[PDB]
Amino acid sequence: AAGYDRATTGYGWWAGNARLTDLSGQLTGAHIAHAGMITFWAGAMTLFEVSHFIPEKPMYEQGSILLAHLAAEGFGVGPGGEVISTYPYFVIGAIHLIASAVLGFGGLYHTFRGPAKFEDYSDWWGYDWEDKEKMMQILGIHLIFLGIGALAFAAKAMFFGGLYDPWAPGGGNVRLITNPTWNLGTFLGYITRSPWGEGGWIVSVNNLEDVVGGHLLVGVHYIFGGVFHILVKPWGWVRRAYVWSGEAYLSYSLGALYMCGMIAVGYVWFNNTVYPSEFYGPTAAEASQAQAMTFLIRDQRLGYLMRSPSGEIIFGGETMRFWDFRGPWLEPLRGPNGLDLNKLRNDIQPWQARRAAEYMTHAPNYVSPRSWLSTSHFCLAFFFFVGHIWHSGRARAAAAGFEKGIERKTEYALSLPDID
Amino acid sequence: MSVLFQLLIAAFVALSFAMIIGVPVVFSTGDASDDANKLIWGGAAAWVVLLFVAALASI
Amino acid sequence: VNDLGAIATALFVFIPCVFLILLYAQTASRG
Amino acid sequence: KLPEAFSVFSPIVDVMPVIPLFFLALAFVWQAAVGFK
Amino acid sequence: MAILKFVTYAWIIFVISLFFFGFISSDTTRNPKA
Amino acid sequence: RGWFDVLDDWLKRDRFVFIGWSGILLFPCAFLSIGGWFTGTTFVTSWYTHGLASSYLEGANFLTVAVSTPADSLGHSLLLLWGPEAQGDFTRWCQLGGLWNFTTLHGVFGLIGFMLRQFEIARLVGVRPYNAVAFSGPIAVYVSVFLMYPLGQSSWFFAPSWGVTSIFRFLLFAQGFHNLTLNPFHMMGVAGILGGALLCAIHGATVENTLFEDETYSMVTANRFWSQIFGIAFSNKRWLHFFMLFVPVTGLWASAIGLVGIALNMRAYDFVSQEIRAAEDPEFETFYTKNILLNEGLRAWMAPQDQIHENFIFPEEVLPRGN
Amino acid sequence: SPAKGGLFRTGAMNSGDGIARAWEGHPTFTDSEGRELFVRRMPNFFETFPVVLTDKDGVVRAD
Amino acid sequence: IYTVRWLAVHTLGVPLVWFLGAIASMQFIN
Amino acid sequence: MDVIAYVFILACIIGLFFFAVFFREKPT
Amino acid sequence: ASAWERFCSFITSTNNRLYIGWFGVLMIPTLLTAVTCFVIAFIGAPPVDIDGIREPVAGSLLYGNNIITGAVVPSSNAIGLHLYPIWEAASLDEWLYNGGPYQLIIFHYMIGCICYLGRQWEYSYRLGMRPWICVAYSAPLAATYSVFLIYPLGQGSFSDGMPLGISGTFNFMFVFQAEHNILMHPFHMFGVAGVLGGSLFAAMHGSLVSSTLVNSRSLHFFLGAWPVVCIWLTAMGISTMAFNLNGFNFNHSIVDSQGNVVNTWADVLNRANLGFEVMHERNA
Amino acid sequence: SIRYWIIHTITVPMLFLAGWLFVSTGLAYDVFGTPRPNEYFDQARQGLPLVTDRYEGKQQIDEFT
Amino acid sequence: LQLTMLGAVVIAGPIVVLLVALR
Ligand code: CL7
Ligand SMILES: CC1=CCCC(C)(C)[C@H]1/C=C/C(C)=C/C=C/C(C)=C/C=C/C=C(C)/C=C/C=C(C)/C=C/C1=C(C)CCCC1(C)C
Ligand SMILES: CC1=CCCC(C)(C)[C@H]1/C=C/C(C)=C/C=C/C(C)=C/C=C/C=C(C)/C=C/C=C(C)/C=C/C1=C(C)CCCC1(C)C
Ligand SMILES: CC1=CCCC(C)(C)[C@H]1\C=C/C(C)=C/C=C/C(C)=C/C=C/C=C(C)/C=C/C=C(C)/C=C/C1=C(C)CCCC1(C)C
Ligand SMILES: [Fe+2]
Repeated sequence: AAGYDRATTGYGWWAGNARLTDLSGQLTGAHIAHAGMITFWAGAMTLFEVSHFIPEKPMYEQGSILLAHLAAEGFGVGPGGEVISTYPYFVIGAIHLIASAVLGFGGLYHTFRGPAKFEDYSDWWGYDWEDKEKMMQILGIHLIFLGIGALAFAAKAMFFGGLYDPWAPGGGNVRLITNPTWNLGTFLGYITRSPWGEGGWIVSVNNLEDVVGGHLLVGVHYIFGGVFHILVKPWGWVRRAYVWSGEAYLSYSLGALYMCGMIAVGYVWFNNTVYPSEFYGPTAAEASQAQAMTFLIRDQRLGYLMRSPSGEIIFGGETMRFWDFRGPWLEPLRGPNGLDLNKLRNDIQPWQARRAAEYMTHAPNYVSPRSWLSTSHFCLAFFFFVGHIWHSGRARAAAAGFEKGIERKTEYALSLPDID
Repeated sequence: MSVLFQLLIAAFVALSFAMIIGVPVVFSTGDASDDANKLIWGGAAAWVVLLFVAALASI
Repeated sequence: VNDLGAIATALFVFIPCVFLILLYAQTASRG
Repeated sequence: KLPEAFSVFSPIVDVMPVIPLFFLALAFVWQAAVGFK
Repeated sequence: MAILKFVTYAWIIFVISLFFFGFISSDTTRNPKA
Repeated sequence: RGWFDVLDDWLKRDRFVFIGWSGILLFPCAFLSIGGWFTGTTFVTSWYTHGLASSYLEGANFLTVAVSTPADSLGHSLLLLWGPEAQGDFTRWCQLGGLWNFTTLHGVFGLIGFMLRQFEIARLVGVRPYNAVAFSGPIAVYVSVFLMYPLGQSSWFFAPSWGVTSIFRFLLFAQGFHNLTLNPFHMMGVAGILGGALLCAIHGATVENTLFEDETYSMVTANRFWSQIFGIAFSNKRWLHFFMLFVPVTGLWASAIGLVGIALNMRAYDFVSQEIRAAEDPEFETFYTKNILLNEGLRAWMAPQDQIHENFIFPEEVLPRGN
Repeated sequence: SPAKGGLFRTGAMNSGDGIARAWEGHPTFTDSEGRELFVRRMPNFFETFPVVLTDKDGVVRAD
Repeated sequence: IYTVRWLAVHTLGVPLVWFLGAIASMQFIN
Repeated sequence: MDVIAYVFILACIIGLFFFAVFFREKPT
Repeated sequence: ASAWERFCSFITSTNNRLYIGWFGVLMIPTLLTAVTCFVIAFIGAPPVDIDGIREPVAGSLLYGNNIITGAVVPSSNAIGLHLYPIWEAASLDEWLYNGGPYQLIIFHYMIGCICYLGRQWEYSYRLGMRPWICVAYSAPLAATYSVFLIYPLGQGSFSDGMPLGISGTFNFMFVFQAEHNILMHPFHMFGVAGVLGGSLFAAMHGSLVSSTLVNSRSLHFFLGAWPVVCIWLTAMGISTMAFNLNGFNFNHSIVDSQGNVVNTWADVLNRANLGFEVMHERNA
Repeated sequence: SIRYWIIHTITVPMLFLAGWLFVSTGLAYDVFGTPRPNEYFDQARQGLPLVTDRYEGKQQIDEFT
Repeated sequence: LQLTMLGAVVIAGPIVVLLVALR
């Protein structure tokens, strides 16, 4: 073999993949194989969780996370967060396993059998990193695919079964969204909402109409942006404000992924709408408020609230930190200024009173799916931030030329005027 | 045909494992390509056909 | 608090400080 | 629980999730074969 | 208060814009080797 | 050439490891200390001294095995295998906690042997023995914690039992009863250790990032970088490395003096003006006062079981709570 | 006791609990039933102790 | 053949192996 | 008056930082 | 020599006494704001209702405290994660009473820290050296973001954040131990190993170099890498504990054959945690 | 090489079994005084056997035994 | 019970390595 050793590449075995920078075919094979890995994991974990599923216990008590994602989309669920049959989960897992098989075959084929460098075979598939137009077009194509995917999710929510809306009457129910939001004022109010406790940036969405409309809007934009990238050149200032190499593009992707990971943690930890509490269990706010309300129920049966800093009616104790929390089982007992005591006196329907205790027990011995997802993806996001810094610095230095060390005889610091 | 279905899936697993072992060796080393290429592509084709057959044989 | 607390703190601040400043001054005067 | 047709293959699925880890380990085994050149 | 809020917002916007336009102003030509 | 010269040359001869004269003290003592710990964790239990199950036979975990300290009634008896306590009976020696004394004393002599060994090696190679002076810090910590502290207390029972969770118990006990975190010497120790880690990290990163494209790194670039980024920088290499040596050792010595102080209950437990001012009015509340309350709670909730020999009986009424 | 001091509690002991002048005499405690109980003495370790008057037989009576 | 290294290796390994066996035996105790 | 002692020591530290930054003898 | 170009050449210039750079453009105002507010609120600032219970807790120098016991109290429990800008406050005295200065300080300080990391990278670039000092600096950055930002987010309010004071830090440590048993979490054990081993390796390296000076490159690489990796791990451990994913728990593990329970050291540790916790939790 | 393999094969498993039997045959409990799982308490002897005297500790344990 | 399939996969991997390793 040639080019698979340190001498012929300069990279130690522990940096072996670096050798793939300019071998287009094998690099593509590696990407395809890795995608196969991801989808294989998806299918295998789905099948595992189905094989260990137990219909009586809740998903969050049972300890399944890939199943809860499908349950949110409503595949084989019923009103009040009840499964009807675990068959569609098996269907999805099997499809993913088969797709993984195909992708792995393609990855092996390009890794070993197929052409090593597509530039030799053709020119549409032969690309060099420092070709700005080619990279623009590839980015555009993949953007178009993402847009089709987002529109597909919206189409499912509108025509094919819909989503499990947990704001349907009498507990959650699988619904088909028919009135998507499209007012641009709503979209701007969502974007320019404060990320702080003063609302929530995008994590504060609470109705499914906004979710479906947002996916519609983003899919349209992704398709349009992909077309734009295919059809135009990078502007001069754009050409002068970036670094054009493989590692630089990798660093940009890493930064984007770090941002997305943090936002996903925020979603899974603060959102009870697009992550229904019926499946992932109660959020920390929901758990605290349910505990407070259940204690209040018991104390009103045997014969505690307070004023907010703005003066509304809220619960008392530590739970005051969750004074603004909104929930499906708690929303009916609302009022113009906080939950009225009179409402709590005689408006507690049985299912809400059952949900309160059921959530009080399962406060995130027992670890909620929210805890697993939040911790894992916070750690992943942090490490991807570190990777973004590493690769961005390396890209900037390598483009400049001083990546492999300072030059002994032309050292730049030796020429600067002493500051003292 | 339930037992038929189970036997079919068992054969599918057998073929899939055989392809798992064979494919890296066939693809990486094209020294015996004359029969190896036929072997590997025929295994892939049989894999596809068996999957499609099982698709209906489920119902 | 201790009436001698302030005095102890002041002397702790001062004595090593004047020692060090004296050493540096009689160093810097010399070439 | 698996579809009653597929239940026979229950043990196999039990080892599916941890398969990706092996791939990573496999790399070093590969780098073990070539002797880390 | 209103003056303080306006001044803070103006300052934040100004500094952010300075940062952005600085980093787009071809700061890939500031390295020594260039 | 008498027998002594033959023995000396034989000791100094090159092997896989270097023995030297120091080895005669180090290797047997180190080996015995390690073996004592392994035996104490594997087989001997502390059911009779602390009323605990701290051995694998008992079914403990790696994080819960411990060579627990002798009983309280023995005071500071050396617990020789042939002493008035054991009287030659191995089983009673183990049950009474003699393995703790065995391990700790042989550890002391192993540390002494190691310092002597570093002296000897530096003498052979012919370089300044800064390594021995550096190692002087760990010996200070060891002597202060495992010997001087239990010697200033009622018994060996208050020494740190060789383990993991036992050491954690020692840390929490020290906070509860001596309020160690508020001790200034422990603060200097913490600053020394954290500064040593900081120095290691930034020195490594700097040397890696000012490497010449072939000592071996651009001291001029490093100096300018740190001067214009942080404000100050080392312009001297010898000073840089002596400082790296000096900081953690000094932290260890300061902490050692802090630990010998608390061995005599000469502890900085409270600030008088704060206690007076809290006595005058009950509204005055600061973080130090709440730390005091936490110490009261930890003492009350840990004493009945930690010091089981004292037969403490505190009812639910006297146990401090946040009501 | 020399094990009840502090590192920065300065001066003579009489600057502490003050100077003694007279011994109030040995006290004895009795409860409603007339049983004679005793107060457990604070060991050297504790900066504060929970006051517990216990029966001589080892049963806590009052506190 | 009784080199000092032989002594060292055996003084380590012998009790090590014995204790490994003992711990294994404890693992199968109910 | 303790506040004065603390604040004076702190101000001396800040002055030391100023002099150590802008008035160090030039390395050479 | 466009005015904009002249400005850029001024800021991105290696002839200032302290490098500014574009990241420093954000670093300087935020750090100055944080320092100024910290000094002001540490010398004199009203008591803060930390528990959100109309009962205050003082932490300033002019209100009685000294350096060891003084602190800047975290924002009130009632605020939660709400930003509390001055202009969003009912009255200045009230705004102090709820703990706004803590929020001001920590937010400006965190922004300044991340911009300081960026500035480190930028100057490493401007001088022509490999740009990985910032990667090493990212570890203590992660630790601060853990105690000040991520832990309150997981806990729902900034009242659970770390106080800005010497004794406040210890109070935070003890409450954290009580509620999460951090000692028996493996990541904190990695962090302890990291700091102690970093000091060990620093002492060894310094002694060796200063003794003989009267792949070797991999030595300095390992020096740089070890404590940084361990600090990353322990920061991640704190972050995980911010989402109620607590450490190990071996209480009530060994039981007598008939059915009794025999104590182990873990039970003593749990009882100490119990004491710390029951002294916490004012009511229930 | 080869020669020592015979010796180690003959010996090492014998040592392993030596430790195994030392635990299994209950000898360790006698050697180290470690209580059997039923010896922690009798059916009601739930009091703890804690030594209260330095001078006659071994005999006091013999009473506790 | 389940160690059979896990062992089968453990055989499957390095065997795939070895068959290439022979040539
Ligand atoms: C942690 C920071 C980090 C991130 C997140 C990151 N990289 Mg790198 N990275 C690359 C791609 C990459 C991609 C596609 C990518 C995003 O998907 C990332 N990276 C991301 C390649 C281009 C290039 C070559 C990489 C290469 O050739 O090989 C990678 C090397 C190794 C040893 C992989 C083994 C992984 C470690 C054992 C970690 C173990 C984690 C654990 C298993 C998780 C499960 C828990 C377990 C306990 C059960 C690269 C490098 C490299 C480094 C370094 C230091 C990094 N990185 C760092 C990162 C090169 O030297 C090096 C470099 O550039 O030298 C020139
Ligand atoms: C879809 C969805 C579902 C739920 C409902 C909801 C309404 C929330 C809906 C959301 C719709 C939303 C929020 C749409 C809006 C998305 C927005 C505003 C995304 C904006 C992201 C901002 C970004 C990248 C910033 C990019 C700036 C960058 C890179 C830096 C650029 C430059 C600098 C300074 C350095 C060098 C490189 C360059 C180019 C010169
Ligand atoms: C290493 C590690 C990290 C990665 C995972 C992995 C599982 C591999 C893990 C390894 C775990 C395992 C199984 C470790 C096994 C460790 C053990 C028990 C080593 C023990 C060796 C035993 C020794 C010396 C005992 C020596 C005993 C001596 C002298 C006795 C001294 C005596 C005493 C105590 C009383 C008086 C009489 C006498 C004879 C003087
Ligand atoms: C590697 C290593 C680590 C440290 C360095 C050291 C030198 C010590 C070296 C030493 C020893 C070690 C740990 C070796 C590890 C070897 C291993 C576990 C190799 C295993 C690789 C496993 C692989 C591919 C499995 C791929 C499975 C696939 C596709 C899918 C299979 C299938 C699925 C799941 C659907 C059903 C049918 C079937 C066929 C079961
Ligand atoms: Fe060095």
